[PDB]
Amino acid sequence: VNKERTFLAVKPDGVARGLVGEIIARYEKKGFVLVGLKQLVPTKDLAESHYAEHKERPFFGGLVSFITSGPVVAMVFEGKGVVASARLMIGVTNPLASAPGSIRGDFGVDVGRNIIHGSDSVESANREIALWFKPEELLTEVKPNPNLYE
Amino acid sequence: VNKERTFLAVKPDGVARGLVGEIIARYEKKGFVLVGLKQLVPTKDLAESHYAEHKERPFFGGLVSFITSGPVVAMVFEGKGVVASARLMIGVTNPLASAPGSIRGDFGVDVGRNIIHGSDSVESANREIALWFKPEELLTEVKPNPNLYE
Amino acid sequence: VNKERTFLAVKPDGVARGLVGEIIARYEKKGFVLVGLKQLVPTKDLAESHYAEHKERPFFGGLVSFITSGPVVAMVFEGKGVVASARLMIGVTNPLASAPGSIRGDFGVDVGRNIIHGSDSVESANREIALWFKPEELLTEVKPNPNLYE
Amino acid sequence: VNKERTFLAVKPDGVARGLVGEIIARYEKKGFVLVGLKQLVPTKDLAESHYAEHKERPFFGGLVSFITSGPVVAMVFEGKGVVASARLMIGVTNPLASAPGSIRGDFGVDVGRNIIHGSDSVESANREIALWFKPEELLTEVKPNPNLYE
Amino acid sequence: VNKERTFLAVKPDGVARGLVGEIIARYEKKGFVLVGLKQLVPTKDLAESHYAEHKERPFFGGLVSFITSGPVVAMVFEGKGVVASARLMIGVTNPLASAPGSIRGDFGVDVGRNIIHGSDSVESANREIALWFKPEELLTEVKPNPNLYE
Amino acid sequence: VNKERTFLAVKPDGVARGLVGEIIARYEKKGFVLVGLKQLVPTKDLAESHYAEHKERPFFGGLVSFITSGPVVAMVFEGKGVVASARLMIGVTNPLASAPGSIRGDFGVDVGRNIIHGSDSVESANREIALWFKPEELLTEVKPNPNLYE
Ligand SMILES: Nc1ncnc2c1ncn2[C@@H]1O[C@H](COC(=O)CP(=O)(O)O)[C@@H](O)[C@H]1O
Repeated sequence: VNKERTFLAVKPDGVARGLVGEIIARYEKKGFVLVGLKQLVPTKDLAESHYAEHKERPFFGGLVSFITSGPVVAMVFEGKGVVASARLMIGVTNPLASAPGSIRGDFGVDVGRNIIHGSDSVESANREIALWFKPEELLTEVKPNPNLYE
Repeated sequence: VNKERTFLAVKPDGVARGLVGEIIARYEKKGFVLVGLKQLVPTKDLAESHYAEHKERPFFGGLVSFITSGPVVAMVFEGKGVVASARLMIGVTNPLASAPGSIRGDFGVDVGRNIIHGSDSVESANREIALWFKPEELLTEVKPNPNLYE
Repeated sequence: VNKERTFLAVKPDGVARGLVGEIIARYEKKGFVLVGLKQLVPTKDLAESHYAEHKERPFFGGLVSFITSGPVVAMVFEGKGVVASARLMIGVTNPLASAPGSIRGDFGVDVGRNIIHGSDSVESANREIALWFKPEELLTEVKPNPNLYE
Repeated sequence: VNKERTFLAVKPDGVARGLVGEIIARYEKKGFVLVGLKQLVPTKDLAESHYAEHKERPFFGGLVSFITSGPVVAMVFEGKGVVASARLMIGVTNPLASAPGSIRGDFGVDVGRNIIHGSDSVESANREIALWFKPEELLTEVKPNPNLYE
Repeated sequence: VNKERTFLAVKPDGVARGLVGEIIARYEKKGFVLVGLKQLVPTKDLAESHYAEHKERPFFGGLVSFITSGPVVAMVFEGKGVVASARLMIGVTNPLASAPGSIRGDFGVDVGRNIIHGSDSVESANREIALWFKPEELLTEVKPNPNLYE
Repeated sequence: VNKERTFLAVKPDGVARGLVGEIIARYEKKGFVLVGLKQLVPTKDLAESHYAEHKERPFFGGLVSFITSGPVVAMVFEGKGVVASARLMIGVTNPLASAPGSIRGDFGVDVGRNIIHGSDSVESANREIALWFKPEELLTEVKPNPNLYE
């Protein structure tokens, strides 16, 4: 279904380096629809819930500290296979190993400063979307673009 | 003052044409800092308050009906002379008469669909910011690139 | 009316320098619709007709020889006030005096190699279009982006 | 041989989305020479021959119907290994599986609306070029750029 | 003459903000030829000589301090009317008052951090070039693209 | 360490095709810091020392003649795993097989004119750096950008 959604967030570094517009544009050009958007400074609880999967890792503390150190631009994009697609457009965890053309590939050089976050699954996406946004903050009316889908 | 703020809104036509990222990026590259950002579908009340100065004018109903016809990306930028600078970057009311390099000059062809709105003055800016954003949705700690201001 | 049309031609220098896509892209982003397009090496007669207004001036011979010296990308764009707008987007006769953001301003340095030609008025355009394209090479069904016009 | 040629076509969805210039530019920047170019609305017979390899498949009718539903920008590019290079620049059949940096990777989201067509082999290229372009519409004078080739 | 040259320098703020490539590319795209290029940390004597015309002003000391506060990318471009053209491409002293499309108009917000320096006349250009570059650091043979000059 | 450095050279073909700024900008956007830069016409001595590993191979003379055929823009970038990273951003030896998004992938069509050179290892980078630059021409301290590194 062309109604799948994923949660994307331009991290503090991405926001501080002026890459918000660059990132949003890449997703608009791709053909995905922005159904949620807002800037906020993540709280400690939000950070830890968002990254609950890593709470046991040694870098968890620093991860939470950094994600809450400055503004973050939270977004929700909609479209067929958007979750996996958005991840492909991002690259891989280590920006140095991310291919040119991908977001991390073009702008990052450190895993601890990898510019952006993207849901890794539909299940994670639904959970993350519900975590960062309120229902009222998400569009309900999209309208399929006949130029993007058959 | 380097902390002046201005309200900018990518109107329905701008959002539908996928110009949100492009516009945000132009202001980021300029050196202005994003202090507020969100997508919403303006309520009729909000719209009427926004265009209040035109309530007695014939086209009032039209402006209100359009800005509420679909999603709008609202934002607030901060930096020296941002109010005047932001509109210079936009061009003039008529995108056809706007010079290449400006937003309307590069992307618009109809004054009735001129893509974006920028506060016409500091006074209107302060008024629109308080109207479109709640205090908690605006950064309190800014600090732009240290290479921007003397 | 939003049905106005203008004739644009990327001259031998613009083509040789790889500016075809760049130019076409600017008009597409502006919102104008491509209603005609083709690459050709102009004939002596085609050229003499195109510059017919200068048939008496000494430089006439030069203009004819250059435009027929290599491939040219001829095109027709449609939209409100496209004629005047196209020229504004191109810049002024002398690229050195053309403002940054305009085509000549960004890519030209010589009046004799000014990259592109744009009709100077609606009557010159209708004449130029009929001269360079056969009616069957021009679209009759336009239907541009619905977010461009009020 | 640097005289190799491939047939490329921006299908109706690519034209409708204003991606003609962007695509043309990519190939120009790559170093391939444009030897043929024109916009036209393909006819049913041209389309069926073009998609001959699929005449026995159920999606044949749809492919034919779509490519003939609106304007298409047909082009021919010349250069060393242009056929395979052009496809690599396009990405893969499914835009969602196409890597960022490629045309489909950056702008497509559905196999049925994958923006562009490119010859899959030299045999197909020669066959397609002959189908879409008359000999008169193709340059005979190319002239290799010393900066591009050894 | 098309042999005219000008002296351009990306000041410490421009280098610090990652605008070196962007700037060089604008002049390259314009058609001007790079005849001298190098990054260095200007000494006080170089700085004071460069700004000799302001030697008896209150802002002098400040200009000398900043231009010597970090790496600068000094360069020399050659082409017809390059001096005036380069200035036009830069904008005006005050970036906020610089039109969109110009370097300062697109990237600056403070007159004290206006990104780049450009010679204001052939006289000063010939002086600045000799001040910043040694003979052996400048190309002797240029001969630019024949598609740029008639 | 985040102080690793690599040598990059925009060879004669890259400079001639006006790709200097485009390439510099790619590395700047990536987060790598320019610690050395200058344009020069390599002497035969420098060229042979640069390509020393192939002195006894058939193609040695060719590589030497070409890199000394015109101006070259030599540079040194610094950052975590910059050596390996810069090569990933370059693509592969054969530009035709280089993926879209990489430098050679987006701009080259011939192995003999593959635009740029990047050190293949840390050992060779250090060798090349000392070969092309004098210590005085390289920045000493850089200080890690808090936005780029942990
Ligand atoms: N070895 C590490 N040291 C420090 N920080 C690290 C490390 N690995 C991952 N991170 C950080 O955790 C985030 C989540 O990692 C994930 O598995 C998701 P992702 O990186 O693919 O987007 C990553 O995005 C990144 O910010």
